[PDB]
Amino acid sequence: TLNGGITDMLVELANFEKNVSQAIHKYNAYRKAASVIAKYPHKIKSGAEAKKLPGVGTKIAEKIDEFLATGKLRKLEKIRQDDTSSSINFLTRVTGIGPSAARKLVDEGIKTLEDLRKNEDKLNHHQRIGLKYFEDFEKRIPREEMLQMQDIVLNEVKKLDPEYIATVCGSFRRGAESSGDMDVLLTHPNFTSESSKQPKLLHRVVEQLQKVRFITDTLSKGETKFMGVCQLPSENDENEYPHRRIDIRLIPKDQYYCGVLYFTGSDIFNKNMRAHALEKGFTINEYTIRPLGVTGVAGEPLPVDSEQDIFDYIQWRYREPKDRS
DNA sequence: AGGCGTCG
DNA sequence: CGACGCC
Ligand SMILES: Cc1cn([C@H]2C[C@H](O)[C@@H](COP(=O)(O)OP(=O)(O)CP(=O)(O)O)O2)c(=O)[nH]c1=O
Ligand SMILES: [Cr+3]
Repeated sequence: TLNGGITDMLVELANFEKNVSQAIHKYNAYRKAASVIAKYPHKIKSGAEAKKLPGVGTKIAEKIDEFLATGKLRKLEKIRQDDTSSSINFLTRVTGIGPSAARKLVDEGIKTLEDLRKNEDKLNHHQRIGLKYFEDFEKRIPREEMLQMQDIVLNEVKKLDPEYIATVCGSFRRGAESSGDMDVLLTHPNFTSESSKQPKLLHRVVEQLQKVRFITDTLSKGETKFMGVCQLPSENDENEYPHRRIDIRLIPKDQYYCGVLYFTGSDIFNKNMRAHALEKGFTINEYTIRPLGVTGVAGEPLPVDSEQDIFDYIQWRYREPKDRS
């Protein structure tokens, strides 16, 4: 990295403006600038040089100026010392606990994991499971464990019904050496635009994975989406593998491509691509890609027979899953 | 960007 | 329903 310290600084300032202050704009800004700066070809030597960059104005230039001057930033240093801040920020690491919740738990004297482990009566189910697996939900999933996971999901999926098409998208499809959470797309001939929404098509799969005791817990659970916890079998006389996070989405059969596009790419990549959609008078959704009208309102979706087709609609160059970050 | 599912 | 927290 060339300006690592300034990007690192601005991002730390970003989390703080979200998790602690909940000033979305002051978080988006430190975010926008951090990227505009990671791109910048030369080493930044001053605040004004950097202010010429779009996405960085006077309050960010000032902090850059102080960071170059002194090898640090006071505001960052104080923030790191403030107990209520490091507390609030840390509770966010628990899945289920976001900005507001972390704040109340801190406001009420709950700050640590153990404190939380002594006050489960305040957490909801999701926050509780998160608290239950705070250490395991941290560890990254190697590329091989994801394969073994995919093996169990894929196998059992057909065992129930052969007409099921499962695709472990997310970071895995992109070719990552490790993964945060196993994202699996699912589709079936009974689910279509013309259908009337089948809640059993996903439930059937979950109960089957639960029966085999792969999916242990259940965070979210609905018709299309399922957020939960899964786990690989403990081969006799070996330490059981960590409990991972697993999302399962049920995309209509005739809208599959919108599904894999969305579920694969990248959060940021989707942000950029979907933004470019409106740029071309289109609206990319994970079910359909319908063009924005001659004034705003989007009409009927444009048929798609490949991710490729989607990239073509927005006059954009196709990005093979691996270059979506 | 854009949406699903939960809590009260 | 709106806010949340998440993907
Ligand atoms: C986090 C996030 C994700 N996605 C999309 C792109 C993601 O690949 C997919 C689900 O995200 P997730 O499985 O949490 O991340 P991953 O990209 O699969 C990276 P990791 O392996 O850390 O989960 O939906 C979004 O559209 N918006 C978001 O805010
Ligand atoms: Cr993932």
